[PDB]
Amino acid sequence: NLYFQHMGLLSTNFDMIQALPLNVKQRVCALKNLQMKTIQIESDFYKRVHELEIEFEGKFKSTFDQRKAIVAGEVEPTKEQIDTPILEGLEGDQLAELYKAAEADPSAKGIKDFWLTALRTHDLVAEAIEEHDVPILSYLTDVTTAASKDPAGFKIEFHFATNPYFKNQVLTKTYLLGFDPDAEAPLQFDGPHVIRAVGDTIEWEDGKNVTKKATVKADSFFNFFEPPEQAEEFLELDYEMGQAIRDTIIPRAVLFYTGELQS
Amino acid sequence: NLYFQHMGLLSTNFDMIQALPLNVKQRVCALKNLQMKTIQIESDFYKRVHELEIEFEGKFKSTFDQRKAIVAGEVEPTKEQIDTPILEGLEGDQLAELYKAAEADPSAKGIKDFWLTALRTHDLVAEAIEEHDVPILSYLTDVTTAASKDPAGFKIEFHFATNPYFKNQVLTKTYLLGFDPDAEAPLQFDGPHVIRAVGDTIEWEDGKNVTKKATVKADSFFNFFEPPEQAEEFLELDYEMGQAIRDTIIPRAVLFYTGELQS
Ligand SMILES: [Zn+2]
Ligand SMILES: [Zn+2]
Repeated sequence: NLYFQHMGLLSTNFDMIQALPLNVKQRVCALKNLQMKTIQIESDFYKRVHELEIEFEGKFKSTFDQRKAIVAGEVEPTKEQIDTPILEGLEGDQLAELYKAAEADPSAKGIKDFWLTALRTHDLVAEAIEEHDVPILSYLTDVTTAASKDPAGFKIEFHFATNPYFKNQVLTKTYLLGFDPDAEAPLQFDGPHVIRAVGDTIEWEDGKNVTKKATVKADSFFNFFEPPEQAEEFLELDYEMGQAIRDTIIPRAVLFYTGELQS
Repeated sequence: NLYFQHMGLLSTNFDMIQALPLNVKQRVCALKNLQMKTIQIESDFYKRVHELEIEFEGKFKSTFDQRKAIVAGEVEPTKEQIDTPILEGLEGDQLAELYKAAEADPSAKGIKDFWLTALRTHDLVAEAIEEHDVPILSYLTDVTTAASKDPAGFKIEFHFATNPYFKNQVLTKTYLLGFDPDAEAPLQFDGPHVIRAVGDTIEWEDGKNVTKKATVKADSFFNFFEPPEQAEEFLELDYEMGQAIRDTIIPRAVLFYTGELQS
């Protein structure tokens, strides 16, 4: 957790800097020059990390695709998959007692409310989920993420089964990232910074728009798909929510579903 | 900020899991199997990031070496370096008034107390610095870091000029990292985890050991060089301090020196 003072006079060590002899002051300005050269090299490092993310996203894809098929009930688990304990840290007696706690229900297909439960177990995303959002999020069949190089950034895709709230099958949110130091504040470069977020138009069915109420803006998770010193921090909170989904929830969804992982 | 429940029965959604029909329960165990495959692929990603860090550490080295030469007074700034503003966000009047606030002092060599000031402006490291540590840290000429692949991990090196407190020129702290998921808790893999920290023997001069007091353990930053549910969290705090130095302070030292960056 860092903080940049965009104005020099407000620095915490300003009195010390001001009292430095001009001799010493010019050495500090040389270090500011050197610091920019460090920043430019750091920028190339982060671009290489971003490319590495793209390479491993293709490697990740099949295991996420198999997760979706299981959640949707399109494939049934193999016996190796059934042999994996549902929870960690149990005993054989505790595990056997768990499996004997509820007989099979052939009418239950897939894993109902998987992504709703996983999202609601992350404390940041759960606070954005209102009650009128809950029955819509139960149609979530998948949540995916992929990074891009041409427009630099990443996107998050929310895949919805056919539902009476909107016609969209995939709701996409895109963040455009800047990987270069910005000419207006080059020494503040901390890595890829969000330039702007782009949402998606939801084709609501009549009377189902949970983002509006009687008409004024209503509190809804689905305002996530209409993105905008207050506007700068508003984009920061929106970007942090997107990061929680891409970096934390998506790769470890089942751990949030069981509640073994909390964040 | 995450939290793993190493015991399944303590999960926040345990009651929901327990009540799932065995039919649905076996699908969740398939997802635990798939989650491990995701983790194994993530492990290879982090190894590739670590190798990328090693590649760019060689690229970073010359700008850090030039910083050390300026801090030590071995080279004087060029006119391009002098043309870089000492602080960001000023005016030409404010910048000119800053440079006129103290005439040159030819007896002042380099930048005195550069690394002491930078470390003390980071709030985590400053809390570990006692007053008897301050005159020792003024002999700090450089603080460097480098990652390793053969023993996987990284080290931090504290370079000290000849001083009356100890004979060591370089004090090294090494962290050994594990990049594979651990067989005792594989689903808890969050990336490279610290296995153990290795410090360094300080050859104190007589009566100068600030880590001892009248004899019992004294509070001193230099206990950082004698590393060890309490011992696990003790290594975590020691590792977080090493991370603050490697990841935050070292790459942006001059910004902590001026106080334009706070963390
Ligand atoms: Zn990226
Ligand atoms: Zn590394």
